[PDB]
Amino acid sequence: MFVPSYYAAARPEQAAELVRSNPFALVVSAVDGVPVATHAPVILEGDAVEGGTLLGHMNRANPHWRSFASSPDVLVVFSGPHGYVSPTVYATDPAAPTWDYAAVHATGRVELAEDALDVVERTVAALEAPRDPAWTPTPASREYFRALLPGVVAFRVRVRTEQSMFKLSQEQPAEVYARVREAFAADNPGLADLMDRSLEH
Amino acid sequence: MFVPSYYAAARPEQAAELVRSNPFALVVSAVDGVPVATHAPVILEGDAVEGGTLLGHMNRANPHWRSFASSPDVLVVFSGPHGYVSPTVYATDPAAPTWDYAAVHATGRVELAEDALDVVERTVAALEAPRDPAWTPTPASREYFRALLPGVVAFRVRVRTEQSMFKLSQEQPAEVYARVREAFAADNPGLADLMDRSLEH
Ligand code: HEM
Ligand code: HEM
Ligand SMILES: N[C@@H](CCCNO)C(=O)O
Ligand SMILES: N[C@@H](CCCNO)C(=O)O
Repeated sequence: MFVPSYYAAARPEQAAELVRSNPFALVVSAVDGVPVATHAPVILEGDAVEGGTLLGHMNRANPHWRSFASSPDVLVVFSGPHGYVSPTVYATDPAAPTWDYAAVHATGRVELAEDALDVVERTVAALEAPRDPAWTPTPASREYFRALLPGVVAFRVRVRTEQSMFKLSQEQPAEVYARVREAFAADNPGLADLMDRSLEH
Repeated sequence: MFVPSYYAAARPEQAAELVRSNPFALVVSAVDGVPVATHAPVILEGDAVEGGTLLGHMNRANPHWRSFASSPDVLVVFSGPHGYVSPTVYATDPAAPTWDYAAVHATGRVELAEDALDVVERTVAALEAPRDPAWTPTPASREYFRALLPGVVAFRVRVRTEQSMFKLSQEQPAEVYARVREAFAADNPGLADLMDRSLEH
């Protein structure tokens, strides 16, 4: 990922906020020069992405994790709100379309996690916390988690580098930008909200 | 990506449909064992993903494409609708949460495309076609496209292998499945629609 200057994060906490808000990530390895990717829920431990630790799990039947045992470098992609930007919205000419989005790419060394029950229980807690009502596992469900453990593989990534893209129409003049934000306010409020926070500081 | 049997596509056209419907893709290379990824619009040429050709573009200032000149194998990830599945919706116990999603992973040999204007013009046509009204470039905008060309790099992927995941609650018993579909019908109609099509044949 390349980040033009005008799409860079305005604050270092913006990257961590995106990661926490969008835990359904893409975990990517380079198995002997061939990229392999798994979609998996991944949570953040720490205040910042760079230097932080990511925790996730996948299916034991998914052979991807067997590439982790050597502890190679992996890439974890977190994707926030996104949406196609049509020049119909710009109301200007000439023009070209684009796609608006935010994402965090975290790269670091993967390792298998022995404490898989802790990882999955922390993932439940993180993903249910913003819901009302939130689901709390019954004691029977916690026993079910224990029974499921032989079929899961948990892992940690120690993040060496972080890059963040906030591609949110900052390349447009102010009158056009306002039109884009108004259009997403109806069609994609999560993206409009992200545009608003990107202008902060 | 690993695809359990009950999440496999029911029809071979399902993968192509997802690709056409979700052109904002992730292009992934293995630059000397390190995964690198760029978010870019990618369109499909052909009736099937496997054996088909993908066409995309990226920023020339993005150094990712300089890894393509040797024509390595790349992975292109197309992501359809997705959403967190809370056990609150299941109304059963014991239970564990999951994430529902659909995706197509296309792997093949990348090559730079000299015909960049054709690629970007076909991308405009594909992404505007489902809109009403659709944006058609003015002659002035087509000249603007020509003026932008030195700053863009277009590329082709010849897809050798395709895998498709339709992880859409098929592991749940029928009464629970019905509850999931009803909940997404309100919260995420694109995902509910995908659940409906997954049961076809
Ligand atoms: C918010 C909570 C959770 C989410 C979003 C989630 C999501 C997922 C996803 C997307 C996969 C597929 C990974 C792959 O393709 O390799 C998976 C696999 C798996 N997870 Fe979770 N999971 C959650 C909680 C749990 C818990 C609490 C356990 C308890 C041990 C668990 C155990 C498993 C197992 C055994 C598998 C592999 C087989 C299966 O799909 O049932 N997960 N999970
Ligand atoms: C549906 C139509 C289009 C979409 C969704 C789209 C989207 C994008 C995206 C996401 C990028 C950033 C890629 C990266 O990070 O490396 C990009 C870059 C670029 N694209 Fe497009 N594009 C479209 C049409 C066009 C057209 C018609 C042209 C005309 C030549 C063009 C020229 C460029 C150029 C010059 C760049 C790099 C600098 C810039 O961002 O302006 N694109 N495009
Ligand atoms: N940044 C230029 C060209 C964008 C082409 N890719 O989206 C514009 O906004 O007109
Ligand atoms: N497939 C099991 C466990 C799912 C855990 N990961 O989502 C269930 O649906 O209960």
